[PDB]
Amino acid sequence: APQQINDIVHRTITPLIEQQKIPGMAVAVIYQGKPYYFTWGYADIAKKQPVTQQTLFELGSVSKTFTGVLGGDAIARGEIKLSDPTTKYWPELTAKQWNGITLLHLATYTAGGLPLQVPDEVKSSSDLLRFYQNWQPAWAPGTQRLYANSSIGLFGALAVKPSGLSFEQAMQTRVFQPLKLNHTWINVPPAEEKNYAWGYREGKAVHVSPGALDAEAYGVKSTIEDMARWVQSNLKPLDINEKTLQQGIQLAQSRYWQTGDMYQGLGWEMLDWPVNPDSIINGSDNKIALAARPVKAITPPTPAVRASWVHKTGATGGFGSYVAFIPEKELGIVMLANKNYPNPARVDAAWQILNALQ
Amino acid sequence: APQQINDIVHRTITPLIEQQKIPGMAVAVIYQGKPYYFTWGYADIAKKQPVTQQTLFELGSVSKTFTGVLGGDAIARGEIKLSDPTTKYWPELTAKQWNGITLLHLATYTAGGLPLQVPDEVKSSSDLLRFYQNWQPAWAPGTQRLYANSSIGLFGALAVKPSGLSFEQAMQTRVFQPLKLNHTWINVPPAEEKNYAWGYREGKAVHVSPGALDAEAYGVKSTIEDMARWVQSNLKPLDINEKTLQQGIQLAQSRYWQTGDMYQGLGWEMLDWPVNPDSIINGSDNKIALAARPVKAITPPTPAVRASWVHKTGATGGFGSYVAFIPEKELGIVMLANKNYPNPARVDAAWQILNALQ
Ligand SMILES: *[B]([O])([O])C1=[C]C([N]S(=O)(=O)C2=[C]C(S(=O)(=O)C3=[C][C]=[C][C]=[C]3)=[C]S2)=C(C([O])=O)[C]=[C]1
Ligand SMILES: *[B]([O])([O])C1=[C]C([N]S(=O)(=O)C2=[C]C(S(=O)(=O)C3=[C][C]=[C][C]=[C]3)=[C]S2)=C(C([O])=O)[C]=[C]1
Repeated sequence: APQQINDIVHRTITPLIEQQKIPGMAVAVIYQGKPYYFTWGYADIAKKQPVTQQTLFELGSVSKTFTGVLGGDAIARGEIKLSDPTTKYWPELTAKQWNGITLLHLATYTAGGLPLQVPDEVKSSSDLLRFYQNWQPAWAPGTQRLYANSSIGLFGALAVKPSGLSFEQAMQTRVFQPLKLNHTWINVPPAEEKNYAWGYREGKAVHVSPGALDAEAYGVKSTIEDMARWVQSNLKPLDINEKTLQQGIQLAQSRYWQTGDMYQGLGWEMLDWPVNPDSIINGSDNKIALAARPVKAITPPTPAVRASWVHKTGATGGFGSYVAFIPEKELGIVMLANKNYPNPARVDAAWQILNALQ
Repeated sequence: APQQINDIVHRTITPLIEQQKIPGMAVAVIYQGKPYYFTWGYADIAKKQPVTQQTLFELGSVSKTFTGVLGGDAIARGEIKLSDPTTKYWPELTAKQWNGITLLHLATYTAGGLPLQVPDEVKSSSDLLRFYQNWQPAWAPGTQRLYANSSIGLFGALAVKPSGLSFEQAMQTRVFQPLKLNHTWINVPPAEEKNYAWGYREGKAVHVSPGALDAEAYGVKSTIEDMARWVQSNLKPLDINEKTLQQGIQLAQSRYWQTGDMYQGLGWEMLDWPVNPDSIINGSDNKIALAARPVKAITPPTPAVRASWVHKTGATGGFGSYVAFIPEKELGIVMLANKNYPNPARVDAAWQILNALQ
C-alpha cells in the first residue's frame, strides 16, 4: 500500500463519505496492474456489520458491462452477429416497427426510443412480448441514443438464446468462472447473505426489487475484490486464456457511436484520454446521461482504443457504484457504496484519484 | 508427405500443368497446420533452372492480402481508422467528390468506381494527385464494389502515412520480418536475383513492369515456403506474438461487405464453409470478378469467421497465383506458376485438393 496511493485515496474519499452521508464504502485502485483495497463504515447499520473486502454490493447498471461482454463473447463464438435483425432471435416480434432494428441497436440504446424502464406491469414472457410489440419508436433506428434497460436488457436475453442456456447460467459459465469472479452473483446464495450489505434510501435498509430483464440490466452483486479483478480483465484482455472471452471484452470496448466527446460501446462508455474532467464529471449527471441525444455512426466501429478513459456508473435504490480505467496506463478504480449519491461526485473523486497517480 | 496428400496433388496438379502448359510451378498444402511442398518444371526455361522452395514468384494481386494486413496492423496500432475520411491522410485531396469517401471504401473497392488500373502515364506524386483530384465517381460511396488497384493501392499508401515509414519499410518491418518471411520482397535485391523466376507470356520471358502504386497493389514477390508460412499465419493468428499483427490479420478477415455469397475483407475475400464449388470457380472468372456488383453493408462488420473459405487470386503478365484456406480445418493451399493461366482452372484444382482433404 504505497503512501502515494494511500494518501490520495483517503484524502479524497473521507470527505466524500461525510458530505454525502454514505454508510459504507469500498474502493480499489488498480495501480500498475496490482490492486489495492480500502474500506469504510457499515454494510449493515442495524447490526454493526462493517464493510470488508468480502462485502457484496448491488452494482446497479454497472451490470450492463457484464452483459455487454457476455454478448461480445457470444459474437466471438459465432453464435450471434450485431448485424442480425432482432427478429431473427425472436420471430414472434412481427410488428412492423422492428423491421430494421438490429442487435447492435439494442445493445447501444439506438433502436429508436426504447424506454428507460420496463414497466412494472410486465412479467410473463407473454407480457414482455406484448410490451415490445406495442412499443412505437420515436425515431428511425441508429439516429438517436436514449439510455435504457429495455434496450440492452433485451439484447442480453437474445444474445444467449443460441446457447440454450439461461442468461444467468451463461454469465456464470462464460464470464464469472473463467475470470475467477467466485463472489459475483445475479442471485445471492443463502450462504452469502451474511456478506450482502444493505442499501440505504432515506435511512431505510433496502435491496433491489425483482423485475423483467433485471439480471441483464441491473442485477449483479459483487465484492470490491471481484470488481477489481473485473477491472484488471478489461484493462488487459490479452492476458485472458479463453479466446472468445478475450475477444468479447475487446468488442465491448469498441467505439460504435459518438455523441459529443463520448463513445458508446457494449455496456462500457469511452472518451479519449487525456480527458477533460468537466466533460466526464458533468456528463455523468443523470439529467445528461439519460437524455435523448443524436449520434454519429462510426463506420466501421473503432477497435478498443488504449488511450481511453473507459467507465460506467451504476445505481439501485440503495447503492451507488462507479468503475473507470485507462488501458494505456494500466490504471483503474472501483467505488462501491451502500447509498445512492450524485454521479458527478463519484466521477470527480475518481478523477482526483487517477489523475494524481498519473 | 502422407500418401493421401501426395495422391490428390499429383492427380490434380500434374494434369493441370500439362493442360495449361505451365513452365514451372510450386504448390504448398497446409494440412493440420503442417506444410508439404511440391515443385515442377523450370523457373527459367533457358539455362534450365529448376523450381525450388527458394524460387521467387510474382504474386500479383495476392499482394493485396499483405496490404490488407498491413492496413489492419496500422488500425491495431491506433495510427488510422477505417471510419476516417481519405482527406485526413491526404490534405491535398480537396475536390468535393471526395467528401464522404473513407479509408474503408478505398480498402474494399467501394469508393464509387475508382478504376481497375492506374493509368500508365501517371508516375509522379504530382501526376497521382491530379489523377485523383480529377476522378469522377460512377456511383455514390458504399453502394457498388468495383475491384481496383486504384482503391486498395491508395489505401495502402495512406495507411502507412502516420508511421512516417515508406510502404516497403512498413511492410518489411511490420509484416515480413515478424512472420519470418525472409525471402519475400517488394524490390528484389541483387543477392536474390538468381532465384527470381522469369514469367512467361507467349513464350517470351517477362517480369512485372514498374507502375504507380505497384508495391501496394501487385508488387510482392515470394517463395513457396514463405507463402505457406503466410497461409499458416492467416490460418491461426492467435499464434503470432506481435499483438498488433495478430489483430491486423483478424481485421483483414472481417466481413465488411456482402455481395451474393461472398464477403469482402481487407484484401482477403471470404465465403461461408461449406461452399458451392461452382460459385467460387465460376465466380473467379474475370468476367465476373472484375465487374461491378451492388454490396450490402454488414453493420457492424462480422469478426473473422472460422468456418470460412478464405481466398485470393493474383496474376501478372507472366505469373498466375492462388491462395485459399479454411481456418476451422487448419487446411490451406498455395499455388504459384510462372504462367498466367485462367483463374477458374486454379480454383477448380485447389477445391479438388482441399475438398479431398477435408
Ligand atoms: B442504472 O444504475 O443506470 C439503472 C438501473 C435501474 N434499475 S434498478 O432497479 O436498479 C433502480 C434504480 C433506481 S435509481 O433511483 O438509482 C435511478 C437511476 C437512474 C434513472 C432512474 C432511477 C431505482 S430502482 C433503472 C430503473 O429501474 O429505472 C435506471 C438506471
Ligand atoms: B490482380 O492480379 O488481380 C491484378 C494486378 C494488376 N497489375 S499488373 O501490373 O500486375 C498486371 C496484370 C495483368 S493481367 O493481364 O495478368 C490481368 C489480370 C487480372 C485482370 C486484368 C489483367 C496485366 S498488367 C492489374 C492491372 O490492371 O494492372 C489488374 C489485376
